[PDB]
Amino acid sequence: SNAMKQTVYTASPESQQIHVWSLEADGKLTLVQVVDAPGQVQPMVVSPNKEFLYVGVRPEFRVLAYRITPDNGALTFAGEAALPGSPTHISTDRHGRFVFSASYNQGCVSVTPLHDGLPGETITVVEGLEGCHSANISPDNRTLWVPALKQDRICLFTLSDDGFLSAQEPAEVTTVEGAGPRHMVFHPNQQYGYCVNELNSSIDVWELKDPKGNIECVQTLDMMPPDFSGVRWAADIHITPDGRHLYACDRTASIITVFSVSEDGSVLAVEGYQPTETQPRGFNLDHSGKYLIAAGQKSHHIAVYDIVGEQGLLQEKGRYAVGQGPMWVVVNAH
Ligand SMILES: [Cl-]
Ligand SMILES: [Cl-]
Repeated sequence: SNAMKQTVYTASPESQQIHVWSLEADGKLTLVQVVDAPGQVQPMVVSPNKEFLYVGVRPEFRVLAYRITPDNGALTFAGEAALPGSPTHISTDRHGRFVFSASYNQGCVSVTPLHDGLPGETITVVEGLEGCHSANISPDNRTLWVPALKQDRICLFTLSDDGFLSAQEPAEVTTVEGAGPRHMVFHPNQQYGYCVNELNSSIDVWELKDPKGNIECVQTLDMMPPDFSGVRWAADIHITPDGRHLYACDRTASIITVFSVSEDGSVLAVEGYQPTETQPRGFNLDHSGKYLIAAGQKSHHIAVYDIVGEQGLLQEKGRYAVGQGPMWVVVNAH
């Protein structure tokens, strides 16, 4: 048993709801709360100190702060701040002092300061990042990695102590033409990053510091079955905290591709394909890495899977109704 007590948060923008579930060590979910958001909530992130759930809402572009009740993970609206564009992805720095928002439509990444955990007036906005789709702080907290999907690049910005962003040298790393870099995760060992490319459903493995001190792409892998000929539409990517397994999903095929991760994190290998909730845009892993929770944007349900064996293949355990068009999942241990 993972001996953990956890909460699962899901975003259902088409019904303007956030669902809160208690997740027991045995994988069973129980509904804790349903929140009516003041608009369509899409991205969500738990603060590093676990006091808040920060979420992105439209059409009144904002990051909303919901205070988390420690015992059961329930939410209470606590504050908000305006954003310069519709939030596509939300995250924080390693120390929970800033919220980063990537806006696809406004092609920008912005920084929101936190004061006693509450979001304040935007302190900077970096525009000109067409298709800006995520902002991902490096393991060492110095560099914000920002996929610009329509520019086939991941922009690299130094984050100052005061929350400002400015281009590094080099200012970016590039993907193959038309790949459409979207979401990424870093290996727990802090040495590699993994980016899922939407438009060609591929995963790029990025070495963060090679012997010359440079960032290099050291592997590119197709996440689709060899017999796939449809429209590639990849979405999310997550790695288990034990570093053994990596998962990515495609919205057209409605699959989660299962990858093994070499011991040093430098090599991925496809282990299998798991049919999942229809049109999976968002999923996540629990804090133990024993469970994967996937949302179906066209199923209106989440599915809980056991992660099993040395390959990390998935075995469905349960299925739960959420709101309409669920597309974001996060899990908090407490
Ligand atoms: Cl630099
Ligand atoms: Cl250094």
